[PDB]
Amino acid sequence: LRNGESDTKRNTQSQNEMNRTGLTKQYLIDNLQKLYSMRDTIFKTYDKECFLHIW
Amino acid sequence: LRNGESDTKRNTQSQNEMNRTGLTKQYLIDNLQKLYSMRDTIFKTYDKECFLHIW
Repeated sequence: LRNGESDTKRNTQSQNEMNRTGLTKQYLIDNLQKLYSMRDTIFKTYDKECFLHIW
Repeated sequence: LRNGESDTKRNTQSQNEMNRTGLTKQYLIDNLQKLYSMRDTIFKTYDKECFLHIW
């Protein structure tokens, strides 16, 4: 006559960490056309208000 | 004559936790044009409702 007994305890602890980055640049001609007058638009507001307008 | 018996009890308790964080930064040239009148229109409503409009 043979008897027995068993017992187990498995305990796992884990940690993860993921750092994903990216950078996508799209070149379109439509952006160059809109680029043209960004700087010039600054001084249209200066000229309209601050300066004289008759020769 | 051989007789056998066998028992087993398992009990697994698990816990997860997942924290995600993202920051997608988009550069559109259109959003730069809309920057212009953002501060100026603050003082166009001041002018119309508080100051004299005749010289």
